[PDB]
Amino acid sequence: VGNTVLHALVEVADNTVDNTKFVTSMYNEILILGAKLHPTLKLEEITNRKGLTPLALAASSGKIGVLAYILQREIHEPECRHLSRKFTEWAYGPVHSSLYDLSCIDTCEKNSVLEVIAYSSSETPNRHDMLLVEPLNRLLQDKWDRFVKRIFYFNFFVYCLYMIIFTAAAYYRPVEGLPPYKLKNTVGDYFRVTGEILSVSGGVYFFFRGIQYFLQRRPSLKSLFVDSYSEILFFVQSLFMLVSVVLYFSQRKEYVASMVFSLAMGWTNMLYYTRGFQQMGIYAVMIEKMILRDLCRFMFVYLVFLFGFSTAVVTLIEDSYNSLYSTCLELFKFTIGMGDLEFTENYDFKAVFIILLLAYVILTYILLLNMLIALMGETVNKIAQESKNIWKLQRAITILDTEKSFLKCMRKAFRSGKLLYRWCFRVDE
Amino acid sequence: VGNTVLHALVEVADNTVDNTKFVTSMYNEILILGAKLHPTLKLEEITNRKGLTPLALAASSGKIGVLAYILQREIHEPECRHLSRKFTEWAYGPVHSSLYDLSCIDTCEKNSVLEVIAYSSSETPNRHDMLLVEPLNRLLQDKWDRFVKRIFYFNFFVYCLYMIIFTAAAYYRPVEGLPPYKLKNTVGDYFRVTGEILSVSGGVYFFFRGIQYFLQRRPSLKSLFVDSYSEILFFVQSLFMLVSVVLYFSQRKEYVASMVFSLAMGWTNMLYYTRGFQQMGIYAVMIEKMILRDLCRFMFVYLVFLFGFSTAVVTLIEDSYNSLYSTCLELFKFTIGMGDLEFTENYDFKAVFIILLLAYVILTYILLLNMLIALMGETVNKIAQESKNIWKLQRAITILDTEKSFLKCMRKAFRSGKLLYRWCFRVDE
Amino acid sequence: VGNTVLHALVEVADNTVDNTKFVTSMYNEILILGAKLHPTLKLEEITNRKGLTPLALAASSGKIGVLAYILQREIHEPECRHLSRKFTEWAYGPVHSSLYDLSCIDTCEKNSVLEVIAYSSSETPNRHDMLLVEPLNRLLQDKWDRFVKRIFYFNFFVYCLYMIIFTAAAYYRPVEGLPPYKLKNTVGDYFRVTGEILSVSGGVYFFFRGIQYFLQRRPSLKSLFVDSYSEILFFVQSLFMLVSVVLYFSQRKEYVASMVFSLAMGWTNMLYYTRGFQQMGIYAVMIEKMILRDLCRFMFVYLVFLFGFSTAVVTLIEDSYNSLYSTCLELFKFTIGMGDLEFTENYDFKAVFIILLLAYVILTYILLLNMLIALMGETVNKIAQESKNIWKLQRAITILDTEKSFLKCMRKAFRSGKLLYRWCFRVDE
Amino acid sequence: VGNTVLHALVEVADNTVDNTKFVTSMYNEILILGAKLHPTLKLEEITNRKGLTPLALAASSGKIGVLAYILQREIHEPECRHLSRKFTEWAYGPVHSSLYDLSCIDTCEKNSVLEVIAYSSSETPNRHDMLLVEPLNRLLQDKWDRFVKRIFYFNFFVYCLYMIIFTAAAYYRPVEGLPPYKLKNTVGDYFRVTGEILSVSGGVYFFFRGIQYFLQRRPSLKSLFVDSYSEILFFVQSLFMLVSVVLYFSQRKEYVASMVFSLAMGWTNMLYYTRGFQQMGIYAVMIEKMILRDLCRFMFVYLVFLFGFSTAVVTLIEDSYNSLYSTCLELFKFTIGMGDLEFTENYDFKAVFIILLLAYVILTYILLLNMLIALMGETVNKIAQESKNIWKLQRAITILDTEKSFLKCMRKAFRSGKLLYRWCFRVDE
Ligand SMILES: C=C(C)[C@]12C[C@@H](C)[C@@]34O[C@](Cc5ccccc5)(O[C@@H]1[C@@H]3C=C(COC(=O)Cc1ccc(O)c(OC)c1)C[C@]1(O)C(=O)C(C)=C[C@@H]41)O2
Ligand SMILES: C=C(C)[C@]12C[C@@H](C)[C@@]34O[C@](Cc5ccccc5)(O[C@@H]1[C@@H]3C=C(COC(=O)Cc1ccc(O)c(OC)c1)C[C@]1(O)C(=O)C(C)=C[C@@H]41)O2
Ligand SMILES: C=C(C)[C@]12C[C@@H](C)[C@@]34O[C@](Cc5ccccc5)(O[C@@H]1[C@@H]3C=C(COC(=O)Cc1ccc(O)c(OC)c1)C[C@]1(O)C(=O)C(C)=C[C@@H]41)O2
Ligand SMILES: C=C(C)[C@]12C[C@@H](C)[C@@]34O[C@](Cc5ccccc5)(O[C@@H]1[C@@H]3C=C(COC(=O)Cc1ccc(O)c(OC)c1)C[C@]1(O)C(=O)C(C)=C[C@@H]41)O2
Repeated sequence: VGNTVLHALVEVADNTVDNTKFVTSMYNEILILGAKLHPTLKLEEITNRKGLTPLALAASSGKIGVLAYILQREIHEPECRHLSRKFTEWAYGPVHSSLYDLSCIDTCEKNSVLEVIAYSSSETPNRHDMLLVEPLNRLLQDKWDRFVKRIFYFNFFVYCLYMIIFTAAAYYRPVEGLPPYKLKNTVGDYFRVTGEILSVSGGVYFFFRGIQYFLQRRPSLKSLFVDSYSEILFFVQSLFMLVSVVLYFSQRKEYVASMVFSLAMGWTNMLYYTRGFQQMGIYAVMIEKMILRDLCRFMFVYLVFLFGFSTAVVTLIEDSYNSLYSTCLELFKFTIGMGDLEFTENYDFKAVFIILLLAYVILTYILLLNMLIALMGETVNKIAQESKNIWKLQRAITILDTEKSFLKCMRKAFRSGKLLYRWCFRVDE
Repeated sequence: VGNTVLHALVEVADNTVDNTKFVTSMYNEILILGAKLHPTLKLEEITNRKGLTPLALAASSGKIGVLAYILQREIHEPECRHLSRKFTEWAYGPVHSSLYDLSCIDTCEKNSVLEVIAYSSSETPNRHDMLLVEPLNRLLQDKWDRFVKRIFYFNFFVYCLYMIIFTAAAYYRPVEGLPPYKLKNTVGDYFRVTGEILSVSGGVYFFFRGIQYFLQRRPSLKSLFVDSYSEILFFVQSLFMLVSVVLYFSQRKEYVASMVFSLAMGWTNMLYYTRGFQQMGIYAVMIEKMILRDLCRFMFVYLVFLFGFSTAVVTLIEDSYNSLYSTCLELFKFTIGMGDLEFTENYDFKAVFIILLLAYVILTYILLLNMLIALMGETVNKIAQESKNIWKLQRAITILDTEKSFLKCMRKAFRSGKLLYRWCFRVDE
Repeated sequence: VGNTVLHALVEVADNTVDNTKFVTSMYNEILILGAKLHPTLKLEEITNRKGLTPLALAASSGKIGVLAYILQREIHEPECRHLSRKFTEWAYGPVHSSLYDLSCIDTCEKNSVLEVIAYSSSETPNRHDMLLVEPLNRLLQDKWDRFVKRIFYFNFFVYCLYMIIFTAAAYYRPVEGLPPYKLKNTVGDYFRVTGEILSVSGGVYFFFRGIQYFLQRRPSLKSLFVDSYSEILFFVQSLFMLVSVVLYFSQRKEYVASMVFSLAMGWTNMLYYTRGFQQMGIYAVMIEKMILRDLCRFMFVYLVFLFGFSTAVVTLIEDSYNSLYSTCLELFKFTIGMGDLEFTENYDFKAVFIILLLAYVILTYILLLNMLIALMGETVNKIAQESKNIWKLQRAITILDTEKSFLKCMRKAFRSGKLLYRWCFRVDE
Repeated sequence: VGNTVLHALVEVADNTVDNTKFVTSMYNEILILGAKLHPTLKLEEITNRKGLTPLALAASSGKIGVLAYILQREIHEPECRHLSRKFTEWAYGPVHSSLYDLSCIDTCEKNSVLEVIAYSSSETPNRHDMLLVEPLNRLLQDKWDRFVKRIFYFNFFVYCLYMIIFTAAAYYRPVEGLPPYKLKNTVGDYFRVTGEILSVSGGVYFFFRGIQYFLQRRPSLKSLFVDSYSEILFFVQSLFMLVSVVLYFSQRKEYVASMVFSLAMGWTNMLYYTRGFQQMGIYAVMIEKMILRDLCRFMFVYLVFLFGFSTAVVTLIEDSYNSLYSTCLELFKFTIGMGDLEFTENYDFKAVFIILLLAYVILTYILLLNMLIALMGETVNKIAQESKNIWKLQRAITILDTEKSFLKCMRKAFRSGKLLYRWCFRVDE
């Protein structure tokens, strides 16, 4: 297959206890023997065919036990010490000054651990808990507090400012016919056009960030939304903004129709930032999961009921209200507690009409919505814990993005290590 | 009783571990003895008085342990090999190439394992997990993908086309008094009457499918709905369609009153197809259970409250609204969040009227509905797993129906097996 | 203390396994020894000052271990056989034909087992599962099917007929001032007054049944409602009916105000019968437990919010709506999804008014009601099983009432046993 | 660090079983040894640097094992038993007449056990369960019944009377312009102004109680609300009352705006007293927890959606409704089941407007609210058991407040102990 044994050791694991201990054993034996035989050449550096070291492979596939072992390897023996992943400085009883190597964790130049674990395919079974392995959890916490937190809040703040400017520009849009509109020398219009230009500028910036994202990642349609959800939403916002520009200069009023959707998305995309706050990000996570997972089925069923009874009632009535659309709305309104239940007298067979509406109300307003709540009930009872960590996963994503951009034309964003050397990082735990 | 010991061995099981091992033991003993004593005569063909082999008995009664043994039984000894149910071709470490016999599994011509599991009496305790026994799950998956998936989607699509034609025909029904109506030479009317003819044709087809179903199955009233729910709904749709035809030619306007229910049912019956999709079928299954199991109790209680307080308020008022029906609606509207709570002034004892309505609102709008939700809460926490499998059963039903119909006057729809020879099926697992 | 050893042996138990085995051991030893010493006199007949045998004491206090022992105790030794509670006739493998004595289990003349269980004080910890002890479950099932089922359905049916007559009489009440009203010789008047007479007759009958109930039971206020809930409701219906009679002849229109509550109460009392049907009685039990347990806390809190903010808003407005009652209703309507949220313009400080209403809406409509749902969620997840046994308890109550009344001036409601003898009852299980 | 070994022994625990036994062992051994070596000097009196004895330290930090031991520590060795915490008077079989010392439990003059538990920093992991340790539970129950219960009901009653007077005064406020208002010699004015004076007096009293509370406690902002919630609410009510006074004499009508919030605050603060009633205080606890914990996240998300789509729709429409506020209300009304869903025709692109509203309704009305319920569902399933103790904890707070105030210039609120002596307290258990 073109891979070394150490990768196959990764492939054969399954995160069970017996399996974990056995794979630990094989790692131990092969690493010590290889050290004794080829002390010049290091094995764990050697990549598989896809350019991943065994560490990154365990990270990529969700093999938490192997990964935990490899990150937690101390070698303190003659002629083997150089292969250690951690050491201990201070051997106090309750607390240890542990010291970890960061090789191929942030700097790998092919695929680092945070890269492969963070940007895995979403099938990776353990990406939620896998960051709780001590050195990674510690690094993300350190990077968060140290420099990324402030930049993230700045990004959130500037997004808020962008949205305030966009909202202000949109709300005070000119009302004349036939865009584009002449800038009047009054300062109010100067601010308006400035706001519009900044609004579009934000649109273009998000557009290009989205393109860079999809070009780098090349996600597939079958999993375009399971991952990459936020980026799609920002990208789509920008798409609507740009369409609004095109219509705005194409002498179409319809640009408003585009802008407002962008504006609506422009605001709701703020929830992207609430992700990464454990206290307040759970709603954004759960809205993502519900829309992607759960809305499709409920809304197919609901639309079957709405449409079926809608066409029943519109068939029944004859003569206002005679359109399928109007009756679709009138029957929708039962869902929002404003259904009139005798909204037309222009029809025949009152008993039929009322029986239909009562059947509709019982079927949706009572039966369907409660089953939605029932399913969500069992599910959330099962998956609150998984959302509570996918918060952390998105925080890791935020940190990786933050390091990638950094906007100084330099690489002085290192984490730690001031003592002889492979970028040691110290945890007192 | 008229049975052999092989069936009684099935009857004695109860799917407990000690019981399972013991029944396996007795099977092993009699298999070896039967081989050595009557090598010319096959055991498992031997039917009980009802023409059921021991395999189909273990399947029919829900005896998952015995079935799981029998389908997964390899005999590799001298003078006993011929009694094996499966063999192993490739003894690779993680995966095996097992080869299974399909004798009386899909082709029996009396009753097969899939037939007796899928069309069990619905008391069968383990019909949900019973298909998880490897060879059955593999057969259904294979035949689903291989032939039945496309035909099912075609059936769903044609049902969608039928429903679109029916809906279009119904919506554009003529408004002239006194049906039936003369065809006008304009093409719109030609399409209309063509749509009507196709609509009725679909009605007749579903009518006759339902009759064939009930004639073949002969279900009882006490369990007519617990099983066979979908077929009843399709049949009832067709019944309404036919009644609409009769009225349509009986010079009655009331055909509309019938057609719409068929129309309302026709669209709603689309959820039938949504069964068999693991994701999207969760709701349709639940609406089957919730209506059959849970609507009766809630609606008796609810109608007791609605009707009792309805009689109270209609008694109280005197003079518009004086009818029991109108007050029944006005008090229903509290259930849909549109109760006015002072909907009449033509009455006496304002304090009594308001106390009645407040008692009604608290009793239903707050207490009864929330208690429904509480009950469903416990239940769904307990039965999400059972729906998650009954998905599989509906998929099996779809497959068995598909094999039964097949509409070519030929039997070349087999799954597999071409080499020495009882329809060998390979599972690489 | 004035009781024998066996009562203390009952008292010392606590339904733990070690305790259960020990107490059964002491029972065994003392019963055999007492038989050897005093073969003339039986210990287990010996009553406390309260006239309770050790069996009825174990039953009364909720002691499953002792009770299950005593009811299921076979003694087949020389000079000890005579004190057995059950014997085994047919020792078939899977089923036994057991034969049980019913002495002091239905006929005691002081306090039988079904009496002390069904009419326990509701503190009895295990009355729910206590009927699952084989011979009691079997007795209640047999008595249910044999004669009590039909009588109960007849009782339910006659209550339905009474309620229909009452409802019909009330709905068609005369509308003229100053009751009572002279009848016209027309048949409508005769049916109305006949309906009224039967209505009152049902009222009086329920009144006297309630008095008989409370006189026999002598409940206390602190637990008047925790038990005896249904009897209180029937009694109160009757009280309202009688008050309606008094006002009806006291030349006051206000009799209507009374009648309707008895009418509404009357109809809702039908839920009493739904208890005893496992399929449909769960809602009646749930509503009983919810109203007694859970309505008080929610409605105090809710009324605090409704009243507090209601006083705030009525204070704020000045000038229609200026009364505290009207604003109480207007703020109630938010609870039923019909709150207008700008229902008055006759006030000052729109910002204050709206902030108040929004705070009110968030606090009740979104926050309080969902909290009710959350509490009930945890509770029902814990107590569905206990409701599922309160069904059994009310079944026992129904049967005991049925046997008590019986309305023939004879006692020939016995079930089985004709041969040498203490009312032998046979169970195949 | 300036502490003796006993405080460290307290610190090192973690309430695990092995830890519990080990720490009990070391503490026990060293205490006996020290008693043998320095019989003149008492150790447990020895405070840490913060002035806490080891008992109060174990109490302060949430250490159940250590505290349970120390409260339940009996020493029966020569020359050591004088340092026991309990003795046993009567060694009856099921119950013991235990006798406990209360030194530094209610009287310490630095920090007593009830002080450090009740007024812990709210991080203390077991404060809710800690009072279930027998002698404390007994102390609080005894003090509750003996004198505190009546005083608590009295102060609750007086708070109710204050609120009734305040409400009456506010409701009948004068309606002239320009406060303050001259009193007419009629009695109605005198009762009104008397009510106002008492209203303000209650305001001032609560103001000063709140100041005394915060001065004594010195809470921090980061945990001002996690603890001390009720006191903050009472204090804020008083602040609003005082602001109302200032405006009332500052010749501003706006005093009404302040008073009503105090009024709405005041009535709502009545829920404070439901805490400490297990039957009815659960809702106050759950509302505290919801508002502090859960409202912030939901309302940020909800306001993002409401505001985002509000800006969308208000942008879209042009011409009544053109303001952002009005559209914010119109879209809020969907949340309360009164959304009109076609509330304006003064706009363009009906399709866009309706799609926006439908997206808004689905996103909030169906999607956001139901998942608030889902999240709470998991939470309450996990935390009803902890609120069920937070009740008792607040009862402890009530008792400590009661003992602190006592308003007689005497200390005659002791429990028992009159013979040789450290306030012996008897528990018969
Ligand atoms: C591509 C995704 C699936 C999406 C994009 C648009 C069309 C969207 O419709 C949806 C489908 C939809 C349509 C109508 C109602 C509900 C959902 O949901 C989101 C998407 C749905 C959202 C809600 O999703 C969120 O913003 C929450 C969120 C959670 C976590 C995140 O990381 C996040 O990043 C932006 C956003 C709001 C809309 O963008 C919106 O405001 C409009 C008018 C339509 C919603 O498609
Ligand atoms: C025989 C069954 C029990 C049924 C047949 C009719 C009368 C039906 O009323 C019910 C009872 C009912 C009446 C009024 C409101 C709710 C339920 O539910 C279904 C039946 C109820 C349905 C909803 O249940 C379904 O059809 C969904 C479904 C789920 C799974 C399936 O396999 C399926 O196969 C078609 C259908 C819709 C109605 O057919 C409909 O649209 C009208 C106007 C009445 C509904 O009876
Ligand atoms: C004595 C009980 C507690 C009760 C008696 C009356 C006043 C009652 O108000 C209650 C309190 C109440 C008032 C207003 C709204 C809800 C509850 O609930 C019942 C009682 C509440 C009921 C609902 O409870 C039931 O009847 C269901 C029930 C369940 C199990 C049963 O065994 C049962 O026996 C009849 C009845 C309906 C009312 O009788 C009714 O219809 C009117 C107008 C008031 C209701 O008091
Ligand atoms: C400081 C707290 C957090 C609080 C103080 C005021 C502003 C309050 O708004 C809140 C926030 C708020 C605002 C609007 C709607 C909901 C919540 O909730 C309470 C506070 C919220 C309450 C409801 O919370 C409670 O008081 C119940 C309660 C539970 C336990 C207690 O020990 C308790 O002691 C008083 C009170 C009602 C208000 O006081 C009220 O009536 C008005 C008009 C605003 C509510 O802030």
